[PDB]
Amino acid sequence: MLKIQAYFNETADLPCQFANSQNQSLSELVVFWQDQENLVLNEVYLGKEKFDSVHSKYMGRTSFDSDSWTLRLHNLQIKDKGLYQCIIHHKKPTGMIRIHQMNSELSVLA
Amino acid sequence: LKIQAYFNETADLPCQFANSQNQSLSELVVFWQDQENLVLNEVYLGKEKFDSVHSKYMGRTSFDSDSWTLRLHNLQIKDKGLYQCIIHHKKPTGMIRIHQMNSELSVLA
Amino acid sequence: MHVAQPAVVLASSRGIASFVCEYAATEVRVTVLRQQVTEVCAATYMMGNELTFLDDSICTGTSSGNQVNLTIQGLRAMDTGLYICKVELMYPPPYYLGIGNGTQIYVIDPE
Amino acid sequence: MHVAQPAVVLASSRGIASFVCEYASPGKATEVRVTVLRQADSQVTEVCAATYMMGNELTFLDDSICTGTSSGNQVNLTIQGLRAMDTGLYICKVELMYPPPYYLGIGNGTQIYVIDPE
Repeated sequence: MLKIQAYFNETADLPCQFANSQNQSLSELVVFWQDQENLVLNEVYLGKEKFDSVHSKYMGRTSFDSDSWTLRLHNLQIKDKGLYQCIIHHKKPTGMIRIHQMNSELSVLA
Repeated sequence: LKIQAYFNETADLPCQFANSQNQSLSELVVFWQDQENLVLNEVYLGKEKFDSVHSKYMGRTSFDSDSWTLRLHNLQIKDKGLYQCIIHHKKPTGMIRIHQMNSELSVLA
Repeated sequence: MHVAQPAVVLASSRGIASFVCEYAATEVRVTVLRQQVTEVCAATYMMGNELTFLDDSICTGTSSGNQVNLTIQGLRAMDTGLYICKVELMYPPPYYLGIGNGTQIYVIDPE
Repeated sequence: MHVAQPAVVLASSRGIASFVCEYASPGKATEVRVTVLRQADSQVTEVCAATYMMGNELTFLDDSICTGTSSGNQVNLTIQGLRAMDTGLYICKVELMYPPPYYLGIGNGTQIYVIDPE
């Protein structure tokens, strides 16, 4: 579908592959990423970054690039070798609604 | 504050900050710069802008909102230098600096 | 950096002294000191807009690249002193702190 | 013949500036002559001048704009009716005439900021 290999102790770019159509700002959107275990790497709430629900293993080694919507994961480990999915809801006043969900595989060459 | 890291390893540039008036990275602006007033990473009003990030630091850093520190990845033989953390408090009246700490970086080859 | 301002200036008969403080990327913050050494007024402004200074302050500035025209009001005799014009270069990084040697405002002379 | 005066001075709103010009006095009854100068860009000209004993009032026959008094080592001068343009380095020269020996002393001038009429 779209697998990306990164070396041990290097960095990995988990793209969101999103493709804004109804041109929206990260403010009227909620973005976060997760792995095979429904763990959370990074979150982008209504514009800012909320770490309230971030797993310890991802904390302090990831970085959102609102430009390409991607998310670099730093100092890759021999356990990160896995599948990650990018999600994007649309916090409407009516309530949040999912508008995007893309998957990416991660092979960590040692 | 002096901290040693090895060649091609990572380095932890602390900000040393210690939130007193408990604030969120929203009503604050945080960045780091070196011996040449270049920029590593920037955390604007809660987000992470790269608009003014120097090439050499781009794609090799990361914020740890937890310890207000800042890991600098894949260290080179040029990074050996003096870095300083700064924090402004973007009030309504206007941004005012509220903190600035220095750190020395020795890259052991 | 490098902040420089007028060598010397003489407030008018009503107490209005205005000098030109210039520094060498968009949101600057001029803090007016005074030689002890204490804070007269301060503000944060975009690249080329009117300064603010709270609203009950005694300063009134405008700005347009490199420099900013300050205007301290309601001055008297005792005010006269070395008014240092400090300039910080806030967001966007990198920071920069430049300080002037202050312009000497001579007012010791009310109506 | 060191002559020194106030660093800087500012005339009042009416044009009344007054400085203190002090020199190294003479150990014997004596006649001093204070002359008040003034430099523009550099054109130096005479404002006024008086000859006074040891410790009495300056009699500015000049009828000029000067009224000074004296008392050992220094004489208080008072130039009047100043305006905005007057403002300048008013040098205060001091000569020590009769009895001998002579002695010419000059100050670096007190800066009188006046540029500010009512």
